[PDB]
Amino acid sequence: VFLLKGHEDLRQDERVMQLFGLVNTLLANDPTSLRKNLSIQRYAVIPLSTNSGLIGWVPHCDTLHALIRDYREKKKILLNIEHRIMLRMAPDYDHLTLMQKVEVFEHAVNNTAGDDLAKLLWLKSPSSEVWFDRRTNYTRSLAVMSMVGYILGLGDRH
Amino acid sequence: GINESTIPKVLQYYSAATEHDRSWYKAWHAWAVMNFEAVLHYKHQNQALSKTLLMYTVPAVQGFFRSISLSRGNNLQDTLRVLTLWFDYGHWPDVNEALVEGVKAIQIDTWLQVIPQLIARIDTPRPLVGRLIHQLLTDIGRYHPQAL
Amino acid sequence: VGSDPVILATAGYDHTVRFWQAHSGICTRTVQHQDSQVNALEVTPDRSMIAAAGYQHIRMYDLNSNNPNPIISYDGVNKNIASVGFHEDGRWMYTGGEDCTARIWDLRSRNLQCQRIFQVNAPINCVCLHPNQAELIVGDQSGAIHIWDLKTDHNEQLIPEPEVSITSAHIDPDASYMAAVNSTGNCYVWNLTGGIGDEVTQLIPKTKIPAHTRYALQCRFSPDSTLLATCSADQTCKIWRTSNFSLMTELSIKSGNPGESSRGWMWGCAFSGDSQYIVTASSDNLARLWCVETGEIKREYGGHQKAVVCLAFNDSVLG
Amino acid sequence: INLQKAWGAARRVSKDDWLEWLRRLSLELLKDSSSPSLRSCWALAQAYNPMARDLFNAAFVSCWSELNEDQQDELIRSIELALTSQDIAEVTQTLLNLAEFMEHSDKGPLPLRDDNGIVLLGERAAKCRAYAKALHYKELEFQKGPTPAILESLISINNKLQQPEAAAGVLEYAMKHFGELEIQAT
Amino acid sequence: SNTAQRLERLRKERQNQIKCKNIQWKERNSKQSAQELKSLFEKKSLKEKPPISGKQSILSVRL
Amino acid sequence: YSTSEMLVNMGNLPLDEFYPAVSMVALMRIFRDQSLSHHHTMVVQAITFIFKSLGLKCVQFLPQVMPTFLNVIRVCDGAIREFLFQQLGMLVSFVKSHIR
Amino acid sequence: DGNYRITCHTVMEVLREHKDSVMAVLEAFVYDPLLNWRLMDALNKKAIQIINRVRDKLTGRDFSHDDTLDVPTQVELLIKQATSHENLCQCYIGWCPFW
Repeated sequence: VFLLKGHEDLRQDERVMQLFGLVNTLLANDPTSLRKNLSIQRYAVIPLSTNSGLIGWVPHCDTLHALIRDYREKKKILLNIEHRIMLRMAPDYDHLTLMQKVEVFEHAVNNTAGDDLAKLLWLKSPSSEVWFDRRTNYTRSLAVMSMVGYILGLGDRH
Repeated sequence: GINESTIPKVLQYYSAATEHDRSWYKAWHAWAVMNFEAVLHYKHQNQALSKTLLMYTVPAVQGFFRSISLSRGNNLQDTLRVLTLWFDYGHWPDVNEALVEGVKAIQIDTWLQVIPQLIARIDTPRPLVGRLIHQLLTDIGRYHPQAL
Repeated sequence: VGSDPVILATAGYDHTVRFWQAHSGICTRTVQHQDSQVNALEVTPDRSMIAAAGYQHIRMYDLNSNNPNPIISYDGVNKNIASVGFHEDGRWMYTGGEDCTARIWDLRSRNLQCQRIFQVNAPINCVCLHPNQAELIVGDQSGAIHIWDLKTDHNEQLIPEPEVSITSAHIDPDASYMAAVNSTGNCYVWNLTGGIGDEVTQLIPKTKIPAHTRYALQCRFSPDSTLLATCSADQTCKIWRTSNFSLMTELSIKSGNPGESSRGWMWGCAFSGDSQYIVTASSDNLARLWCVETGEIKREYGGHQKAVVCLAFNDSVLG
Repeated sequence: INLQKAWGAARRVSKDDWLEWLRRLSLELLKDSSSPSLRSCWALAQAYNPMARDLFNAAFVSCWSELNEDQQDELIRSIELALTSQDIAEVTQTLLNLAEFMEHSDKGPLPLRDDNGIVLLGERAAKCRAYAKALHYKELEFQKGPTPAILESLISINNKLQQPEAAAGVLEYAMKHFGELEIQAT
Repeated sequence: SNTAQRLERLRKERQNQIKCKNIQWKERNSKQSAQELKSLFEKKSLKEKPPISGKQSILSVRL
Repeated sequence: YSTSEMLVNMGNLPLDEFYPAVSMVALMRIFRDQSLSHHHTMVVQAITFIFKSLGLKCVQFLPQVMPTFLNVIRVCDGAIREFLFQQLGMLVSFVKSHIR
Repeated sequence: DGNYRITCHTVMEVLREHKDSVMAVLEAFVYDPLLNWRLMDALNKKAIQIINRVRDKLTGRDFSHDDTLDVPTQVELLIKQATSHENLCQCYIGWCPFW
């Protein structure tokens, strides 16, 4: 299964896949890094033209936005509770100064406890033994992409 | 730091190290990379001669080709630094003669990893360096037509 | 109508500005300020017109008559306006915007061209005027305090510590000190210029008062230059003294209940003519009138629906 | 209504009797579970005990919901008595898996002495060499209120779970987000 | 007709649209008056050296 | 993994049809092993009761029972084979058009 | 401060140990005439400063070019910048800073 893309330049994405291959080799021959099983997941990128390409489909994976959305709708929780609170306190949130946006942002995160992702993973674990193993992989896989992405200068990580 | 006098000094140490224990990856790689860093220091000096950069570019190409055969699996850096000199200083008569023998010396199954870099510069406007790329790609097609 | 010896106004996210009086907690007039938020407001020296600026426009409102509309408005800038001010004689208006420009506006209806533009590398938060109306102090988000002189075209750059943005800076009218606060609560005080004649614009580090562990929002002196009120994000305001910088009086609006969790910050303060009563505007949709001795509030105004982040309070010169 | 007789024995002392009590309880659940699907497996359960062990969780939830508050209350104190009576690993594992099954259910975890008895199962799974369950209960206790005893227990669990880096972060939490000069040298 | 209503509709709203004074910012200044800038915006009213005491008359009638 | 998922009801399936699902997987475990050959006589008599009791809601259980049920008849021998055909005859009388 | 921070320290040490390997691949990416057009918003003057910034980030001379920072201190500054409320509130609404 592939993903035929249109009106997108995939030549840049092909070059960063080669970069991640080098990083995997570097982490493979490191005695302190090989034991922790540190690696970066990659997918095949096959460009076909200057504005077309072919990206492989990675199975058993879902985006973070849809994962949280399913949890909140099941618990009868609005998807944008945090956004609604900010607009309620200050309708012209986008036009506020730097110091005023901190007051609105800090108030929103205090009235809502952020634990949707933490409970989401446990509810999808058949047993506690599997739950701990999955959580360990998540912690050290997000840290690798944070430092590697920082060097590459990745942005727009919505 | 790398100065006009420190660079000649460390070349004496690196050159003597290579001959004492050959077939050592960390010896040829260190000597080859220093020459590559030596021409860069002189390149920035004259922008702010042909025979002043050729004395460092020619040994650099030979050093990298030797280090490629000594890695055999983890030579991505070595095979990519060759292209940097090939695509920039590869139009000199003294550089092509070193490049033509190096390509035949090393195994053909080494340029597969650098295929995107080779395709990106098929249209080089220098005939002396352009035709060598086409012949190299043709050889890859004979052995591995499914990758190119 | 602004035909009173003492006037008071508040504004915020409610899109309306409420006029009050110190004699009683009643509200007199409500004006309209649409599709914007008021950052800071001040009244002209003639006491016949008030200035309210926010988000690329400086809307001016009438006081003598009853006009709910911004009779005079200004445009041209592309970002927010941090603060506004006027010359003592009411000649020119200086405004500092988020677009890293601290310019001067001319109020003369002629091609006099008394406007000057000053450029900085970081957005500015506070703009102050020297008591002699000959210098100018501009502070950006980089923590560098720039002292601008109107006579010349050179500005000294002074930075106590980098990486921390400053929020307010004020000079006492009596010209005895010069204080400023930053995003960590430290209130640096510099002894001001001693060359009152030639404006040698020299400064020395006088003292540092450790207070306001949370963010510091606004600092301001008193007309007698004997007090110093520094707002903060921890819902507390502390009044200092000019003798040895001891805590003269500490003010708080905290309810003591953990369920509130910083219900609202404390933004601004203002003193009276006699420096006896202070007026504070918190972000709890109301403003309070305090006293420097008894501590207990005097009155309370609750006509706003949203939070208020700016207040203007002035009276006659006599105090 | 007859399940209380299976729970209310009080004569189980020997290890074999505890094993015999578990199968007697499991068989009784399938006999009357208010479900034709589960009742049909009762005949096969007698001739094959292992097929009744994995059906213990399914049978328990069906009958527990039917019982009212007064009847289900007696079960809770019988489970508490059963958990704090023997140290047999096999019997505890069956009860521990029952607790996890109820947590995943939409009806919530079964009530216990205090806060669904997180403290009880936390120290009960430690002796059963199931540290994955023990760590989960300890984290629940930490979310209510941090104490020096909990922090010390978290270090011990991670060390025997082959997580030296996780245990190191526990100390750093107490160094800056706790009282000074209180970290024990041990 | 239809455009006749639209034409008079704009007239009604145009009456209330001329009650505000707008002052735009033109990119000009006294750049050439480098020497004349010493008095145009550099009055430097250095005065009020003598201080005056107060008798709490600001809030005397307020409360 | 799917069998372990059903034992914990990770899909939030309501208890109305959760009991037939957990009962079915338990029965098939003792049905795929030739060691428990003596228990095959009575397990089928219970499976055919589940399909009859449910009715039109037993269609989704066909992909589980059928691949194993057909394999058992091929490998089993003796008087059991004749008994299994009659039980299979009753199964196709419950699920009518989904045995394609 | 536990598994996440220790993993960050390990990764940065490897990258700083193999600076030449990761710099060579990036140089072939930036200096591609037909591939740097989207990053171009002298002709190659911007490409020079991009490589310099990456080199500084691999040597610790990123926050302050005057001094060199070790791995434990460099990671600590990155954590503070990423979780600060001043930087998060400025993010786009669709970026979901609160999440």
